[PDB]
Amino acid sequence: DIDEFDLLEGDEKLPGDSELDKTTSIYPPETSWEVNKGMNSSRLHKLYSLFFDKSSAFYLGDDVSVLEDKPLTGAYGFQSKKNDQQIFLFRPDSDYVAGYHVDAKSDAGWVNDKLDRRLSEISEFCSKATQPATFILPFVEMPTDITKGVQHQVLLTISYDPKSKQLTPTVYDSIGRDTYSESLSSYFKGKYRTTCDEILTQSIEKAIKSTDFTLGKFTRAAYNHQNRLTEGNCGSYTFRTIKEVISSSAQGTEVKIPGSGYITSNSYLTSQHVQDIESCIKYRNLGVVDIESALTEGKTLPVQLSEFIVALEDYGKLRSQQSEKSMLNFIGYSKTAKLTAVELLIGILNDIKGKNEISESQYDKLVKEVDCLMDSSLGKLVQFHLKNLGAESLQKLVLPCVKFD
Amino acid sequence: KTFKQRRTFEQRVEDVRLIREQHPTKIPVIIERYKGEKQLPVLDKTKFLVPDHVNMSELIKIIRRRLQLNANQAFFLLVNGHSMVSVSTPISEVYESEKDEDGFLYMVYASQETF
Repeated sequence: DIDEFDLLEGDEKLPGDSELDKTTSIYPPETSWEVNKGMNSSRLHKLYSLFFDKSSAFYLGDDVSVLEDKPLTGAYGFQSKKNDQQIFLFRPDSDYVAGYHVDAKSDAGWVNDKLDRRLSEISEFCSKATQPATFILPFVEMPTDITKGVQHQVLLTISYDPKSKQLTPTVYDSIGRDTYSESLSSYFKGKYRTTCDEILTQSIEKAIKSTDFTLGKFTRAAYNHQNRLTEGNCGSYTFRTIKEVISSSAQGTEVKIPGSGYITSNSYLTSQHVQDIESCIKYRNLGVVDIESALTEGKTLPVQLSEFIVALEDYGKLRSQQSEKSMLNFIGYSKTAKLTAVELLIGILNDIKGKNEISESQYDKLVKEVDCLMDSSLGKLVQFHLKNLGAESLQKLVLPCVKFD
Repeated sequence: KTFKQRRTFEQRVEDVRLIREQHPTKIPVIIERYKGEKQLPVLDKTKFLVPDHVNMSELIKIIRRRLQLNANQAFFLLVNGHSMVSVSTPISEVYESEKDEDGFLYMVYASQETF
């Protein structure tokens, strides 16, 4: 016999094609993703793993420690190291959604039931709070009275000061392209809704109405007006702003933003920040339980060999599935060479994982394929994992496991 | 309770001394469960007979089969107090290496590598 368990499953499982929008237990490597390709609640949640990585541009561990309890459902609690401020970050949810009507003559639209539920829970927590708190909820807003609407990334923050019993909402909005239309604006001759501000503020007031609370000035803090961005980018800005809100709230300084306090957008969302985001989304394979683990205990999640394997399976799947434009006078490796190398490497890594051993001719074959494994995008994937697995190279990764002769 | 308690050394010695050539090929193996192992089922048949050219790999596979679970949870086979950094070792060389004074090759299994 030959194949027993060369099976790729358990932590080496790559989710199937029909599990693609249905899988909330695991955030798989998406190896062709780019900041420009957009966000959803699962990628955002995945990105949360960066907060306690000390080597991330997004590291929070100087500003906050972890809340000893879990007083707020759906949220990760944090205690400022420089403040009395407690800070709650809601776990991203695809139901955190507000529709609005572009036409001012129609009503303000609606807020998803779960989002309104969260506002009520925030209010009930505040009524019992003895300490100043900040609540950070990522969400999306969409026009419902035009066809071809886009779901627009946006972020909500609420602070509660118990001394003045005041509760202050703010929305941070990274402006995307076509989040506005001159045609519409002209047709409505100016009474035009470009945001969910109306129904959302109404919601927040409806949530606090029975309590002692005063509603602070509601603020929409908008940025990147012309740095003219794809909807895609806006999600990355949202994540960056989650970071800024947390740090600024723990240091008790005003939240500073491109266009207010930051000199350029990419001084805010920095190429380093972008590489961090991209590498997390493209190259890593992370459980929900692992992320909840990280955030609730305040610790890094070390990259695991199985993630390297799963990433390789995704790069492999993508290229085998598709049909590339096959172009001429081509410098560099063919699709076929690369897929052969990937398959070789997956087999070798999985052999190392299960059997803790590698044949010497296996090692010889690997050695023949290493340059192809190191080239281009594949090279960037391999390099991410080599780096995080603490190996100087494929050879120096694999070599302790080879049985010679 | 263990096979060394159930058969005397003399008895064991005559078991090995011949089941050896009524299967001249084969090598005798006692696989038992680590006494402090909380997480793994107890398969019972202790005494096993294995073909020689076989390496530890396949043996691990069949014991992983009678234990009914999925290859995805940790399994380790220790030989005496000692065990493989190499799973490609033929059970013959392992036998000549780690065999007991009574002639049986003893192996114990666990979900962990503990002392």
